[PDB]
Amino acid sequence: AGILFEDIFDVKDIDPEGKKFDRVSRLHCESESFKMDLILDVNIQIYPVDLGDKFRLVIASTLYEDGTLDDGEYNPTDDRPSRADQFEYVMYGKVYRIEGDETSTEAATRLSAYVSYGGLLMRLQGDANNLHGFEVDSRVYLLMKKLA
Amino acid sequence: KAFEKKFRFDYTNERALRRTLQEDLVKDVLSNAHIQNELEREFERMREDREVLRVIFPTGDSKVVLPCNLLRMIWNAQKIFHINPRLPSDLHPIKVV
Amino acid sequence: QGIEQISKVYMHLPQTDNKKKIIITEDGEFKALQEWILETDGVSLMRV
Amino acid sequence: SNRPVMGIVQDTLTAVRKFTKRDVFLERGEVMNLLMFLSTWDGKVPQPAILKPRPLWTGKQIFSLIIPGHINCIRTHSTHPDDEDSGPYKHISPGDTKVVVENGELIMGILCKKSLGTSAGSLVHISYLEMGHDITRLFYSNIQ
Repeated sequence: AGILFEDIFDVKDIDPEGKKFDRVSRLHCESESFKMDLILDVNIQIYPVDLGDKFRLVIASTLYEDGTLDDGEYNPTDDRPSRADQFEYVMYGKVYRIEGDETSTEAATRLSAYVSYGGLLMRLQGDANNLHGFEVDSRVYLLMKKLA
Repeated sequence: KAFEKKFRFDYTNERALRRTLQEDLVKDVLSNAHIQNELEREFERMREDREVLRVIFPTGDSKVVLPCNLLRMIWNAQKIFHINPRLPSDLHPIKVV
Repeated sequence: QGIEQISKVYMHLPQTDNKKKIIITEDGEFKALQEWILETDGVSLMRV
Repeated sequence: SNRPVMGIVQDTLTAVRKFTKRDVFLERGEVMNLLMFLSTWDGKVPQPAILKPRPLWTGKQIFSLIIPGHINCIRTHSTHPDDEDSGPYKHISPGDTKVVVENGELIMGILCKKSLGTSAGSLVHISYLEMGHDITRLFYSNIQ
């Protein structure tokens, strides 16, 4: 499978700070199941998103749904079955930071994982249990699909 | 107070030592007092160097020009060796000193 | 009264750290006291 | 002044600022055309930052290819607000105004005079101090 995280998120804000970039919008979202906060930069020009929209989000280490590493190289000719076919918005990025509420002694109950999808930033914050699959400097795919 | 809290090695806190170092290193640090004496000497000479820096820069300007960028070199080492900042390390304090 | 060769004397409080008086407090922090420093349009260093 | 004497200049500097803006997306043909001008390219086309609905690469990705070796650098764009570093979005800049080059890859921030200029601590200065004069030359040429 190689799915580090999966949930359904509901859009709460589209640009609380303001529309800083024309083709990129910062969605502030919440997940009902795991109660995870999400901040995500999305290319609204090709994938428009509106307030109150619900979407399934999947953060996976690979797209081949067989455990095979993607190698991080573009390969459009590949015909291997891919989990990206089921989803509408696919991004490839690198997790570059993992913050936590851990003190000098106690572990982290809450974790915040930061991913950079070629400049489009994502911040998945919530319970440390749900974010145990995130390791810094690890390539990761983000998969989004609107739900009616 | 901040200098002591940030630079004085704390070999008394077993929980913190477990969080930072591996179990064998924690045992070595806690068990024998020779390593503790070495760490205390390290902090003492650092305090002396702190007074020397106070004399050298009465204005308190911490910006200085030096040959090697230790912070960037540490960052380079972390990236090169894939140092995970979450797991406990296997770097032993007397080795550091 | 006064010293020769000194025409005018200006008294003012410095708003820059360099001219401020930096001391080390009991806690060990650097505190930049605002003190009265006066300059002159003439030079008599020994007498001043 | 222990800082680079030559840096990126008028057209290249303005265009790299625009290029490194967050919302720059390059199609496949544009990406290949730009890659044709990389003397140091390894020949491997990077995975696009966006794969669907269409494959799109970012100016940050292309500049990450431009950046030599695995240098690490932290800078701030000229329009960086001072309160962001104290705000809750310190490590996720709303304005993409914090430059973080990690492992030779530009992961966030807008490059400008502060990052590619003659100022000490610049990306080019770190490139010179890490990779050497030849690799920094290739860097200046590839950016331009």
